[PDB]
Amino acid sequence: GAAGPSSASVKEFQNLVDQHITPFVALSKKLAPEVGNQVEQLVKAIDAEKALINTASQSKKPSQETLLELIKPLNNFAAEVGKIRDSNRSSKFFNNLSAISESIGFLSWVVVEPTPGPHVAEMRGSAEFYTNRILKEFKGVNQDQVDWVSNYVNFLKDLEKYIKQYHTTGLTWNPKGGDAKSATP
Repeated sequence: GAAGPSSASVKEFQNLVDQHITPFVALSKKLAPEVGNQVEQLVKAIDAEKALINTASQSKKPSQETLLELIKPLNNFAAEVGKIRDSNRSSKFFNNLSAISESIGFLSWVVVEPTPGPHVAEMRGSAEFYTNRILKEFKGVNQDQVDWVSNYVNFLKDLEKYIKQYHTTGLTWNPKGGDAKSATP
């Protein structure tokens, strides 16, 4: 069987953030301002996504109209992520910014059906084109660059497992739930 709507999917998602994203954020600020700024937006998108998962675990699947308003914030941060990287082509951290910008679509797993897991993996494939450049340049020379790459890639790897487990064929909603519309602002 499946887990169904469950506080466990909310808890495990946060465990993924604590494990991979928190140190990622520290490394990011340590690397450079533009990288810290772009990851700061990713974090906001991620936190918004956690809230979406929590709402879905407690609410019935909303109308498509309502479901666009709930992810609008997500889309906005994703947008900022790309703008930052697009305007920093001369940055020595362009590969870092592109690992994220070119895989930001991973956030959209919450509305991809019935293959959200494969969607994140495809996106990870895109970040890796750039994280491989990072490793090629810093493997054995800058462990912080290596650890930055590792936190992100493993975050996406664990995210795919989390999905296969708690939202196999799509974000899990609650048929006997409440109204998502009047969410928890």
